[PDB]
Amino acid sequence: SVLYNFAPFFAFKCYGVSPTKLNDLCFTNVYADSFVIRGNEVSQIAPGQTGNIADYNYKLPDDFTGCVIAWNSNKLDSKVGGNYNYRYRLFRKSNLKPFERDISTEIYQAGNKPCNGVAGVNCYFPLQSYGFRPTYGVGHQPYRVVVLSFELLHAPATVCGPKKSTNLVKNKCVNFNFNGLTGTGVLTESNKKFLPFQ
Amino acid sequence: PVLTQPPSASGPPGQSVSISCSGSRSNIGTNFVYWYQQLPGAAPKLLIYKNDQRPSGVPERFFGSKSGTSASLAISGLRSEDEVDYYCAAWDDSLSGHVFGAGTKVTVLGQPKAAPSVTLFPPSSEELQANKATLVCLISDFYPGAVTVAWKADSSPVKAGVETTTPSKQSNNKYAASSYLSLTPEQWKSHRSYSCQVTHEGSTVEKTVAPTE
Amino acid sequence: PVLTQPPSASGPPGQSVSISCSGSRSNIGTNFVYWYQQLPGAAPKLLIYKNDQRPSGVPERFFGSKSGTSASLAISGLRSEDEVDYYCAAWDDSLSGHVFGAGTKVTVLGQPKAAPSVTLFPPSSEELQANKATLVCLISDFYPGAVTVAWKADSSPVKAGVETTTPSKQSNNKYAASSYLSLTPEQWKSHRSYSCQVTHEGSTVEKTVAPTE
Amino acid sequence: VQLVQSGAEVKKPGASVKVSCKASGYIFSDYNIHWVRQAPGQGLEWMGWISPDSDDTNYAQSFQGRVTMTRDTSITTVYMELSSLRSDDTAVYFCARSVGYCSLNSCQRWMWFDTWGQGALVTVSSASTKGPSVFPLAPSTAALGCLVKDYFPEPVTVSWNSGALTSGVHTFPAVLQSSGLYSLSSVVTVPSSSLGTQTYICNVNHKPSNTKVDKKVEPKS
Repeated sequence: SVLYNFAPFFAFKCYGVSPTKLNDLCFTNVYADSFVIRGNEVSQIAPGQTGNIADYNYKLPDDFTGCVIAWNSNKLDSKVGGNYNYRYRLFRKSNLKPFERDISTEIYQAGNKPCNGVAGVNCYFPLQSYGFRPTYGVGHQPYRVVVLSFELLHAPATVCGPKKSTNLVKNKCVNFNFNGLTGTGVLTESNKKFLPFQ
Repeated sequence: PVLTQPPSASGPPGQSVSISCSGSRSNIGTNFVYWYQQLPGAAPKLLIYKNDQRPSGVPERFFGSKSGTSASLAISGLRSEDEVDYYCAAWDDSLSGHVFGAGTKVTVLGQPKAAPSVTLFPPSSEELQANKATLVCLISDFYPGAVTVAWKADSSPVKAGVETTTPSKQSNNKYAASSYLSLTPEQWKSHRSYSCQVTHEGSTVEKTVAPTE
Repeated sequence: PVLTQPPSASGPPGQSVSISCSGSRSNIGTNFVYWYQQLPGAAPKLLIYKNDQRPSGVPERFFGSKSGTSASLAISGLRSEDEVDYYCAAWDDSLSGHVFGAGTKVTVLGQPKAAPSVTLFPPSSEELQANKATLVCLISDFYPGAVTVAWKADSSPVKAGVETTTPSKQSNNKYAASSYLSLTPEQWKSHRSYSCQVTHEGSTVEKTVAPTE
Repeated sequence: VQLVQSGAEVKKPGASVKVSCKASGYIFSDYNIHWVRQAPGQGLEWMGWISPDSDDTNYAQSFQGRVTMTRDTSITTVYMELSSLRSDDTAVYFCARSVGYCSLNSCQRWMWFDTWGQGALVTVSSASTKGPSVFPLAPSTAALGCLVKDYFPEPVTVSWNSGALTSGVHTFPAVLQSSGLYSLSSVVTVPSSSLGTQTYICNVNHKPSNTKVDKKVEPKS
C-alpha cells in the first residue's frame, strides 16, 4: 500500500503474477536492485529484448517473476550543467549472462592492435557517461528504473504483507482465526498461567 | 610517478612550434589531456579539452593531439606580443589526485649586447647611528640579463651573507638587478675601499667608492 | 633500449600537427636527433639535422626541436597530395650503433562507405586434371579497406589453409583485396556449394557459385 | 561567472587562515568548486573537490588532515580552515571552476576546469609583519635612492618628490633574509652638478603598520 505513492510511473508492464495478488501468496526471497538509464533505454529492459543497453550492462532471462518500476526523475539527477556520475558500459567482449553484474576498467580492443592501456583508433574507453540537462527532451531524461525479482523453492515462506487485523467481540458465538488456528467458539478470559513460549 | 615538462620552449616567430608532455601509462591515453595557459600576473585559462574540442573564445589557431604516452600541443606560429606559459594536466588512478605539469614558457629567438652601468651606495651616518652598516650596489642598463654580482674589498672578496637577486623585466626594454650586504661597523671601517663586480657574460666593470662621503 | 614511435600520425590538413620520439637519457639530449622521411616506393631523405639548421632543398616549412627525453617535429599543416612516413634516429653509447624509430605515417582526417562487389572463380578442368583444385574469390569497389574474407561451404566454415591478404590502394580511389584457398579434388567435389563472405564493417554480401560450370 | 574575493592575510607557521571566493549569478548546487595552489617556479598540487549539497568529499594522497573543509549554503560560499602552514605552503591560492557534477572517483575524466580568476596571496613565513624603522641611505651622472628594511610583508611603494617623478622609478626585487627581512630598492638619476644642493625626499608607505615616512636622503658625513 506504500508502493503507488512514489510519483506517477512510466512503465509498469509485468510478465507474471499480478501486483495486487502479491498479498495472497506469501514468498520467501525477493531481490531488489536499482539503476538509472535514459528514457530511450526503458523499452528494451524486458525478458528477451535487444538494444543498446540490453546485453552489455544488464540482461534478463526468460523466467522473470516480477517487473520494473520506472518513473520520472528530473529534479534530483538533472543539473543545468552536467551529471557525469552515471555511465553505461557498451564496449564489451561478448554476450553477458543474465543476472550478473560486471565491473572493469581495461580498455576494450575492437581490432588486432594490442592495447595494454593505450587508446588508439580502434581501442576505446569502455565506460561512457551520460549527459543530463533541462535542454534535453522527455526521451533524453534519467528514469530511476528499479526491478524486483522473486525467488522460489529455497525456503518456506517468510515475506508477505499485512494480515488485516480487526477488533474483538466478546460474549457472542462468532468464528475466529488465531495464526491459522481456525474454529468457532465464545471468547472468554482465562485463569490459567501460560508459559511465555507457548 | 611525477609529470615532467621542459623548463622553457625555444620558439621562433613565423614557424610552427609544439610541446610534449610525457607521463605514465595510467596517466595518458586512458584519460584525456588538458592544456592550460596563464597570463603573466593574471589567472590561467584552459586551452584544449578532451583533445578534439575547443572552448568558445579562441579562434581556429591552436591544435592539440595525444599519441600514447605523450601528448602534443601544436602551435601555428608565434606572436611576439603574446607569450604565455603552458601547462599539462591529467589524472592518475593510483595517486587519486590531479597532476599538473612543470610549466613551459615560450621564448622568441638575437640582439647585440649593451653597456652596463653600475653604482654603489655607501651607508649614511643615520644608519651607522643604529650600530649597523649595510652595503648595496646596483646594476642597470644592461641587455640581456643573467648577471652575477659579487663584492670585493680590493684584497679579499668577503662572504658574510652575499646574495644575488634574480633579474627582472622592466617596461623600457631593459633588465635590472642588485646585491645586498649587511655588516657591522667594526668590519665596515676595517677596509678603506669597497667595490662590487658584475658579470655581463664577457664584460666586467668595477664601481669603487670610499667610506668618507 | 628500443626506440619507440607511434604506428601512425593522425593529422588533419589546414592546421599544425607534430610528432614525438621518446628515448632515453643516454640517447636523447646528450646527442642530436635526426628526422628522416621517405617517399612511398622511393629512397629516404633527411629532414632536420642538429635540431636547429636545415638542409638546402626544403623551404621554410618544417621545424624540429629537442627537449629532454623526447623530441618534437612541428609541421605547419598538412598537404593532402604529399603524405610521407617519418623516421627518428639517434645514437646510444652502450649499444654502439645507430637506432631508428618505428616509423610514423601521417594520415588525413571522413568519407561515406560504398557498396562492395564480390566475385568467386571456380577452378577450370585443366586445374583438376593435374589432381589439384584451388578456389579464389575477390572483393573490389569498396572504400575504405581493412576487410576480412572467410570461406563457407553453406553448412560449416572450412579452415584448410585460409589466408587474408592485406588491402592495397589503387590509383582510381578504390581499395581491393583477395583470398586464396587450395584443396584436393576429393574435398572440392564433396560440397556442391561454396561461397566466401566479406566484412565491410557493417555490410556483408555472399557470392554463391556451383562446381558445374 | 565571477570569482572575486579578498586578499589573504600573511600567516606565520602554526596558525589558521580562511579563504573564500564569492559565487553569484547562478545556483550553487550543481557545480563542484575546486581549489589549487600555484607554487612559483613549478607546477600545482590538488587536494579534492567540494560538492555544495552534501558531505561526500574526499582527500588526496599527500593531504590527509592539513586541509579541513566546510560548506555554507546560506551564503553560497565555501569556507576553509587551513592548519599547519609550512614553507612549502607559500603559494597563491586559486579556486578552480568546474563544469558538470562528479561524486565518485571516475566521473571527472570528462570534466574540465572552467574558469580561473583573481586568486589570493598566501605566504607562510616565520618572521612576519612589523613596524619599519628605516633610516636614510647615502648616495654614491649620479644616482641615489633609499632602501627599505626591517618590515613585513611585501610590498611597499616608493614615491619620489611626492609623486611628481615617475620616470626611472623601478622596484628592484627583494630576497628572503635570514632574519626574515626584505629589501625593496628604488633609485633615480640626477645630474652630477646637483648632489647636495637640491633637497630630495622619498616616501615609503606601510599598509599593515600604517606608517608613512617622508625620509630625506643625505650624503654620508
